Amino acid sequence: TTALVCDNGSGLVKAGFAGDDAPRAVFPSIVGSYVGDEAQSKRGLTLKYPIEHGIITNWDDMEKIWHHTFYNELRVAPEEHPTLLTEAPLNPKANREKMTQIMFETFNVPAMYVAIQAVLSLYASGRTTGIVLDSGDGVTHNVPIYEGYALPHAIMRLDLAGRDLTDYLMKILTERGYSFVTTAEREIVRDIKEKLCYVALDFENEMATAASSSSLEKSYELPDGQVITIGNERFRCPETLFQPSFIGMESAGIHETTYNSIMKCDIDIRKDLYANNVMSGGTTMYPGIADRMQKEITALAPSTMKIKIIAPPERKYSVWIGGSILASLSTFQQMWITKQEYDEAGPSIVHR
Amino acid sequence: SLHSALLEAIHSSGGREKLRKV
Ligand SMILES: Nc1ncnc2c1ncn2[C@@H]1O[C@H](COP(=O)(O)OP(=O)(O)OP(=O)(O)O)[C@@H](O)[C@H]1O
Ligand SMILES: [Ca+2]
Ligand SMILES: [Ca+2]
Ligand SMILES: [Ca+2]
Repeated sequence: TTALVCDNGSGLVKAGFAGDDAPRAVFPSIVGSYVGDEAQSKRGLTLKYPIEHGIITNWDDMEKIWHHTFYNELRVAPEEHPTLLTEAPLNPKANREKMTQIMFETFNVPAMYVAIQAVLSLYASGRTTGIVLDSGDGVTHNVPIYEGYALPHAIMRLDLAGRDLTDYLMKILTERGYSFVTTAEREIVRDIKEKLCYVALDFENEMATAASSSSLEKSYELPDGQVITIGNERFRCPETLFQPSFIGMESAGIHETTYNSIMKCDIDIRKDLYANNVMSGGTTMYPGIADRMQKEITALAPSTMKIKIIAPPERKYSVWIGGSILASLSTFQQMWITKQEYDEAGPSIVHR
Repeated sequence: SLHSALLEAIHSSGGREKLRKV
């Protein structure tokens, strides 16, 4: 009896077996019906994302994603495997119940559990108190956590994440005459972003370096032989995280949302939050982002405050890894919701 | 308590290095 961990994101499903060090299955959270990699290759049906900004919004398509996960990706019988799922911070109660109902009634799992994504990322770093910045394809959150409890008044949601950065790179690539328009082309630009982009330690100074020579330029070649060369676009793209005005958003940037979130917590915990800033999710992978965040938070915090940013190399899968850890601890085993409990009490048991 | 045992296990889990290599 081996537990499964399924971490459902706006852009990517990460799934696998509890006890493994990484998800074996990672695929696009897309329904075209076709699911995942199948759907993109056969773009031609239309593509829908059943999770928007971290929240499940299309339950029929979400069910196809879970089915594809169990049967085609992991090749398991779900009725034999306790299953740990993940949810966004502030996921409405109704959504949690419906996830529980689908798992027990449609997939017949013997047991299940739903954990908050940011909390899992904190656990993966060995911590039970800290503040997580979780930034994926569709949403970014700041989640302060006290001994495993996400502090609900201090959680911040920011609708600025990887897909917005990809779209912004598509826009600014036109300055050099390049044209990427198609959804297929968006996938190309996504990969360019991932390969060439970085966070400047100081933006204004980096802009000056980029204007004064070509030393910051890098190139990416498409299969047809087109060479895409960019300079300041490399760091302007993720700068958006720190300056959302780049894409017409009024919001504060991620450094400030981190600070604001800490400031909505009791003063007596702020020290431990400042010293345990954990970075999670694919959009935190930009080289230089940890050092920039350290600098920005330092500029916002009390002058004597010890500031520490933890950015693990595995952080594209930290949520998933935290679930894998949690689900295989002997001390967690009594916390599964069992099919017997669901059978007697129904969906609302999940809030227990 | 229940939670202190889980919390302690999380602190001493050793992270991904103690999980199975895929
Ligand atoms: N090396 C990288 N550099 C920049 N961005 C990256 C890198 N690797 C992955 N990403 C981005 O991370 C995103 C996917 O991350 P992740 O799987 O954490 O998000 P998700 O869980 O699908 O979405 P969300 O948490 O917003 O619901 C994509 O936008 C992807 O382009
Ligand atoms: Ca996610
Ligand atoms: Ca206090
Ligand atoms: Ca090992």
